Amino acid sequence: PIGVWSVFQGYVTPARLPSIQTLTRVGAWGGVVVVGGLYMVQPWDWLA
Amino acid sequence: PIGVWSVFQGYVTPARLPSIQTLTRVGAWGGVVVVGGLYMVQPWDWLA
Amino acid sequence: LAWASYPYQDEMRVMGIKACLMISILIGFAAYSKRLRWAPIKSQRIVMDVVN
Amino acid sequence: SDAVEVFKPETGLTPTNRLSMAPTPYIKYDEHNHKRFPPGTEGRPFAYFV
Amino acid sequence: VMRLSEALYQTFFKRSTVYIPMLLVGAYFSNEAIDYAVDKMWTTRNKGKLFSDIIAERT
Amino acid sequence: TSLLKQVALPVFNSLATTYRSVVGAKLAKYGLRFDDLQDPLKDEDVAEALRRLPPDVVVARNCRLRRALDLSCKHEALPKDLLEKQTPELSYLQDVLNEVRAERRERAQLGAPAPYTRIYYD
Amino acid sequence: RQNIPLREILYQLSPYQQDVIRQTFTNAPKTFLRFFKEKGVGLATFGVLFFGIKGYTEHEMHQERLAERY
Amino acid sequence: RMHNKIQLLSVLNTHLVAYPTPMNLNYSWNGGSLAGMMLASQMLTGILLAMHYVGHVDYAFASVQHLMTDVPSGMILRYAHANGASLFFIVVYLHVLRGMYYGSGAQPREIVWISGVVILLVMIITAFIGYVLPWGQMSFWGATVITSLATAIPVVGKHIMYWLWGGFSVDNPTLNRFYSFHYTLPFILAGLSVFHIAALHQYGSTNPLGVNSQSSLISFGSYFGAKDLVGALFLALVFSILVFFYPDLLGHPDNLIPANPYSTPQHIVPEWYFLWVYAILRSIPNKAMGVLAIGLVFASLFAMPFIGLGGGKFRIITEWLYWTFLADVLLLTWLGGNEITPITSFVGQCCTAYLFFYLLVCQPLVGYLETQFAHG
Amino acid sequence: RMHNKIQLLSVLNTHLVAYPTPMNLNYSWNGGSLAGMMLASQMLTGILLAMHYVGHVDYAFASVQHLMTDVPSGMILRYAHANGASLFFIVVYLHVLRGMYYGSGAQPREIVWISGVVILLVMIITAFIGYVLPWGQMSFWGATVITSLATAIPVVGKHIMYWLWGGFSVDNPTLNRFYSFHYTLPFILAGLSVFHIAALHQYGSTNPLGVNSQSSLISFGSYFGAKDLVGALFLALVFSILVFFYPDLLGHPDNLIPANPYSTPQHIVPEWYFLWVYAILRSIPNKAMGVLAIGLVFASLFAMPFIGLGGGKFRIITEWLYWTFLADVLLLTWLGGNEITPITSFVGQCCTAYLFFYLLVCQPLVGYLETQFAHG
Ligand code: HEM
Ligand code: HEM
Ligand code: HEM
Ligand code: HEM
Repeated sequence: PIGVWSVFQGYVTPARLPSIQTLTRVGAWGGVVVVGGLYMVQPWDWLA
Repeated sequence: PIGVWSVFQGYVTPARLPSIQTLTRVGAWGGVVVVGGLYMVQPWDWLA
Repeated sequence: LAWASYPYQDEMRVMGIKACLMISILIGFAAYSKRLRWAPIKSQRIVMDVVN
Repeated sequence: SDAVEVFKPETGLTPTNRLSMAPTPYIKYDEHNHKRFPPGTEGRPFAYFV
Repeated sequence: VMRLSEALYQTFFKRSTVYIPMLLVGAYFSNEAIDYAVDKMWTTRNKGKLFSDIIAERT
Repeated sequence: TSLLKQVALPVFNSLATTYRSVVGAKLAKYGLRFDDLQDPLKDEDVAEALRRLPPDVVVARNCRLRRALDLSCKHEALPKDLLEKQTPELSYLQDVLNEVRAERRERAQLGAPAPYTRIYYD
Repeated sequence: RQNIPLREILYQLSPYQQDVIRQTFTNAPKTFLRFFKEKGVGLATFGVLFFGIKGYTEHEMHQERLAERY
Repeated sequence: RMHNKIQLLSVLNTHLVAYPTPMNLNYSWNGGSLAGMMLASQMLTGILLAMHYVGHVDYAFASVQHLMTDVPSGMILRYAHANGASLFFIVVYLHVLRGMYYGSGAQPREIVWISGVVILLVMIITAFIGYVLPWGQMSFWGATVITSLATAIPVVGKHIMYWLWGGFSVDNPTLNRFYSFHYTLPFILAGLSVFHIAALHQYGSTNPLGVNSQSSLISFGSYFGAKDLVGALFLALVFSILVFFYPDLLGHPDNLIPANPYSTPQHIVPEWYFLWVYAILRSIPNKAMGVLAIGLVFASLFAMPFIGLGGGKFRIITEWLYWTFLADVLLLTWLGGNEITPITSFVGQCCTAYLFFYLLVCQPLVGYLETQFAHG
Repeated sequence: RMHNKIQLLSVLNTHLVAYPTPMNLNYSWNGGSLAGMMLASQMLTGILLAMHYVGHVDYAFASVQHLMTDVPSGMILRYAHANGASLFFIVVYLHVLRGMYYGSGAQPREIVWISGVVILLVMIITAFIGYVLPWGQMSFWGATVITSLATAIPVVGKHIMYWLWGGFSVDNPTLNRFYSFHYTLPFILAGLSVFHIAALHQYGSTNPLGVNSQSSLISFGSYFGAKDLVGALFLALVFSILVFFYPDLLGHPDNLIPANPYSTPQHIVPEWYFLWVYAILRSIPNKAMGVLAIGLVFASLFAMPFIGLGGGKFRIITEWLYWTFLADVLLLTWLGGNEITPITSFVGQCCTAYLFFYLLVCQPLVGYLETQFAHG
């Protein structure tokens, strides 16, 4: 009863969902993994 | 400490030592080890 | 023949120089971060009623 | 609640009881290993840069 | 006494997602500087003994 | 034999006093006593003797151990005015511990065990 | 978790309100001398025993080699 | 709160993050983390080397050479493995000497000392069978000399020797089974280390003062992680120097000759960390008595938490005798590397007798006298 | 109590002797102990096997033959290790199907299910790279076909492929690294098994009734030791039949031919326990889409505790649908051993579509309908 049971019962409202700021702060981790992979591999001037 | 500190503190007495009947019945396990080794190796001419 | 026994001695020594320099700098940085964490404990004040 | 019924201290002018009733603002730390900065030193610490 | 600046704190230090890419570019440049210094010292000390010195000598 | 020990006992006493002088010089810088060097985890009789004590004696022993451990962390010794007041040989535990060990020796001659075990955790 | 009866006042300062490694240069010669004062007897008896027995053994080995000569 | 919801977070938090630890621990309490790190290093570099080694008597030496020259980073891995074994033994020996100095095996930590002695025996066997894998002259002839000690056991000695060899001599089946046993025993070492560490967490560590420390405990993760990092970096410096500048310093030149069963070297010696056991064995002119003496050394090591009295700084007579014991074991290390000679035989016999005297006579009796001096 | 004074005896007592277990567990709760017994058997037989196997091309086939005909009890060891993989997969598959039938992964046992899925993935990788080791035609060509499927990821394709191979084709470096990886992975299996069992003990097991069983719990060590012994004896009977009477029944005859990189066999099929994934891959006419579907199956397996509603009996619609799912999986297992034919391609596509339909549509929606019918 964690997962689809939470949304079938009506426990996932517009509230209790993450805000736009929370999703942006989590979404800012996308650049970190890209920069880390480019740091690890170093394909310099490989962008087309 | 429990090994030699107990002998030096006077905690090991004849009344606290195991009995001679206990030492006989515990020491009877020596024949079990001998017959177990003879069963494992079977290094005999004993069967005749 | 000395080259034949150790064909990569020059490369090993260059890597060893870089490694020794890097680890020697990192020893100072780690000592700094160790002493920063332990500073509230090394300078704490304990006052008690015991004199002995 | 009262401290005599909750903390239940000993009675007397012991060194701990004096600081319990009136703590002093002139706290002395040990300075054999680290010397303190002047009190009230503001700003984000330089240790992040290090 | 010495103290990190507030405006420099608010830019490169307050968020980890900004701190980590700065850390990686600083790591890249530090490795480049250490490589340069070690290679320059080694080539200066052992001048005339390397294989490239013989090859450039034969030009 | 009898007076063998009779004479061999003052030499033991002299060596014991020299030993206690040296160790008490070592102990006094940490503010410790000779009875603080006994661990309830290391000996179950010491653990039994420590719960037979009044609470203020136990509070003082814990305070002395805390001060010594703080001094050991700081790589320091006591200051001179505190160091001159230290009494490393003022016993608080030896009478109770001697009684506990005598009781255990008495129970063992009749085949009885001690009415306590080691400190077991978890 | 092992209640300990104790009466104290404890004070602690922030690690960003004191220095980190500056006192390490002042205390370094004193700590060196204190270390050798504390461990002087054990290191000396170790050195005396090890190097004396090694030197005696090497000397007698050299005498043994010389005794085999013609 | 978040670690209260998952078991694996809770166990890790309790035993790594918020574990109470005495605040006055010095740098002699870093040998355990360093030994664990060296075990992890040995396992990683060995797993990486196993992808290029061939356990056959026709290809073992040649694959070692090919890994040295042709495999990218293969020389770093091979030298790292061979010198990490020596640094592993250095760290473990210093850890054991710390325990001997402070008397750390005493109650309630008998299980910790016993699991430690078990770990050390497994470590010795692991290193010995790993040294045979390059199949050089020392690798062959040391395995020949040491596994020939089984014939000291009467009646069934040669049968056990031939069963361990797989034949009438050290040959290819010996190398193959040694490779399998050598791959296997480090995982038993990892399990034994996990058990050994979980035994210590029942009561905690002892402190340099030798007193009860339950009044002054701090969290392990915040404080002793950095203190362990400092020692790990000092170990990494020595590791880098040994790998890159002096790679064959702690080795033997005869192990670079391929194995020849028809021509023995003039001086068969082990690695340095087995030299004290070898000196104990060589000092006694009887093979059975030498094997018995080694077994009695390890029995005395097992019996330390029950016969040993006497600990750290405040117990001064045993503290002084510790340095005599240390000089004795280093003299045993030096004597193993030297040839058989009447004076070396005599000095080795005296040194073995002093080791037994210290282990079985000084530790109970002098410990009891100093307990009577201090608290009688 | 004697077990209350040593911490090893306390843990062993708590988790193997006095552990409270529901008293109405039937014989379909013996899958886990059988899987652990098979893991231990595989580890023992393999460690014995590695003392006679040489992990090099031009020696591997001959070393397996020397093991089979010249090593005493070597044929028993090889056939036991070969058929034990099949029995291990039989037992683990029946265990997973039990968990699918009863809804065993639901709250609060989601960690148990997830660690099981991780164990299954490691088992698959271990069995595949161990199948490469004898170096026959099936070994070489299966390793070629599977590892040359990384050319479906765009751009970073053949780079990963050539780094896996250590070259440009499957050759001696691939075999040599596969030996090390295969030796190493079962210890990770044993550690993951210990973690998996420890995760179950937090909440205990479910029962065939599917109700709370806290009122009726009995000791494990007396009642469920003999019950596990009975099933272990049945498994030993099947194992002995497979080893001694039909040793090559489950195999492929082409793996008794030495590997030839220039000649390929007519039909390249894996072992039987890999056949359902092979049928899913081979049914879809696109390599990247086949790899995506294979990944999606395991993703839906991981997501099962959070999307799957519905258990054993008293939930009868999902109970009936389980048998269609079992028929679908067995059909996919049968289709993987056939040739590529338009009717078999169509049937395999329909079976893959129904597998995804059951895993992602039936389990949440039909389960929610059952809950609304029963308690709505
Ligand atoms: C899973 C763990 C390990 C694996 C797979 C492994 C594997 C190997 C292999 C394949 C070799 C032969 C290659 C060579 O000679 O350079 C070797 C050598 C050796 N290993 Fe390890 N090893 C492991 C752990 C250990 C440990 C824990 C020790 C502890 C002392 C150790 C000590 C040695 C020694 C002394 C050698 C001989 C090195 C030489 O003189 O060339 N190994 N190991
Ligand atoms: C692979 C080998 C080993 C590992 C990973 C290991 C690990 C550890 C660790 C992490 C500690 C806690 C802190 C410390 O004292 O460093 C410890 C303590 C201890 N170890 Fe080791 N150890 C190993 C071998 C040994 C051996 C060979 C012995 C003795 C023969 C031993 C005896 C002890 C003792 C008695 C303690 C408790 C000391 C104290 O807390 O005062 N260990 N071990
Ligand atoms: C080598 C592999 C495995 C071993 C040794 C193992 C072991 C066990 C054992 C001993 C139990 C308790 C007794 C039993 O219910 O059988 C158990 C329960 C369980 N296992 Fe496994 N298992 C393995 C693989 C798996 C896999 C592959 C899965 C799922 C994909 C899984 C999921 C579960 C679940 C959900 C339970 C709880 C069942 C219930 O209580 O209703 N296990 N496992
Ligand atoms: C420490 C554990 C293990 C070791 C040392 C080991 C060792 C070996 C060795 C040396 C071989 C090649 C010799 C031969 O094929 O006869 C082999 C083959 C194989 N291994 Fe194991 N193994 C282990 C565990 C496992 C496990 C857990 C599985 C399955 C999940 C497995 C599956 C296989 C298979 C299927 C083969 C092919 C056998 C054949 O067809 O001849 N192994 N293994």
